[PDB]
Amino acid sequence: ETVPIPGPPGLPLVGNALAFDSELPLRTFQEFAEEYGEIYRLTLPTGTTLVVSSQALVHELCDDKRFKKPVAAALAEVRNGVNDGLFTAREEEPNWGIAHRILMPAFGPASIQGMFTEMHEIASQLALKWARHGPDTPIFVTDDFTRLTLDTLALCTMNFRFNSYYHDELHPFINAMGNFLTESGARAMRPAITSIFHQAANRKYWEDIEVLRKTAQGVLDTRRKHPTNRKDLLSAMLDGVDAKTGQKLSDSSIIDNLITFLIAGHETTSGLLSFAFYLLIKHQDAYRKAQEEVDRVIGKGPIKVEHIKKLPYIAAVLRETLRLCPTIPIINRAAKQDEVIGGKYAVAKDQRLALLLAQSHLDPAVYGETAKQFIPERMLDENFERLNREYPDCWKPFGTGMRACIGRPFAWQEAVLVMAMLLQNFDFVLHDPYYELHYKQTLTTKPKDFYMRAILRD
Ligand code: HEM
Ligand SMILES: CCCCCCCCCCCC(=O)O
Repeated sequence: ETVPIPGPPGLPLVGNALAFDSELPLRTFQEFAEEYGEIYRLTLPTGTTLVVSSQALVHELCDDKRFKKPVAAALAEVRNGVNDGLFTAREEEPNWGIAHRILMPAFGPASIQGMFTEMHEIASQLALKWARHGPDTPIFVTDDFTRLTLDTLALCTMNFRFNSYYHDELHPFINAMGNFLTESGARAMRPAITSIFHQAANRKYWEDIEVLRKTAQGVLDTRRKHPTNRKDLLSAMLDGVDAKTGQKLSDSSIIDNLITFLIAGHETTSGLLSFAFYLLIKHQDAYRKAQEEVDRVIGKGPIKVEHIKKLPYIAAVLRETLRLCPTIPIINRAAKQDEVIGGKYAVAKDQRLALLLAQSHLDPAVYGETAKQFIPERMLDENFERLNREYPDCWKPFGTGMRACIGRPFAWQEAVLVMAMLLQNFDFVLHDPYYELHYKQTLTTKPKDFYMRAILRD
């Protein structure tokens, strides 16, 4: 049966670890995928990784009966900061289930619509900031979208205001987070032989984790000092009991999950919006269609919750953005038993399989010779539903199975509302007409050094 898996030749002691660009490891992953195809091997410090780049293999690996999220590589290091909180717990750790069952109802459609008013407030703060600063002020796109997503997440779920639009600098949490995530990846790639030369990076890693724990302590202290009668993520964490186990979250776990949601609940949405606005600006055809949609559906009147599902082109723009720019570009699967995939590839129990979504999402077999182009038309409901029927798991930016994104509907309502609001009131242009998209990677991806200007409409 089984064919040998190719891969870049390793070196003694280091395997292929030192091939990874410190600042943009995703590039290394995708260049190897271009060179060796749908599957290749890496020898890294945490074990032999297999890197799957094709929709055929990604779909098989999305079978929850045969595979599971292991929490390996970078995610395993992220446990240093958030332990067995919802994102970094292993499936056999009872705290995954306790947290899952207690927190799931906060993201039900009823609750998400309930948060629309507060999402709309934070979006308005951003709109007014840009309106008031006028058309000559360069906007640091990722900075203002991080402010929006952090403030939206914290207000709607924890009833906490960072008030990021009142402060020149981002809250210390944001830098601590970026370095904690980057260094978590770096640690998992660091070969035994070299590790001793990283003591400065190590002191800093634990200091940045302390900032995360302190910030979450601050959110929890605010709720204790100013109790509220509303139901939200944090009231669920404090009061919620799991029917199945009869348990509530420990304070240790409340801090773990608060950090988890502060990160997962804003970082990737700031990426989505930052990439989406780069792509709309660069693709004037799509810019016009998205503007034309907002004008016909919403016009100059208020954006209400009903409008979120009445903006199909904006939905398509976000879907297409997440296809080319999945802001978590790799998810991990591991086989529950020794296994064979594409009926020719030997795969060991618990062996780390990297689903390189940044490549699976360009599979020519699914998306054709236009795969690398930005075409929102591609991901309109009719064609999107067709691609999912004919090529299941062709598009997985929100992960897979019982370990898929709990926050998807929050992110979606936020991204659609913000994009509608901004296109309604503003036109957008590159600050540098010669800007070429570069990536900043903190495990997650965003545009780097992307500035634009906002001109109010008439
Ligand atoms: C555009 C925005 C977002 C993207 C692309 C995204 C993507 C993902 C992905 C891929 C996973 C799976 C990780 C894995 O398989 O290892 C995931 C899980 C998760 N996401 Fe999101 N996400 C987004 C927004 C959010 C938001 C807004 C929240 C919370 C309010 C959130 C909370 C989570 C949590 C808690 C998990 C862990 C769930 C579990 O495994 O039990 N994310 N997300
Ligand atoms: C708490 C939220 C953190 C999000 C994790 C994103 C990880 C993707 C990068 C994987 C790279 C690797 O481990 O080789």
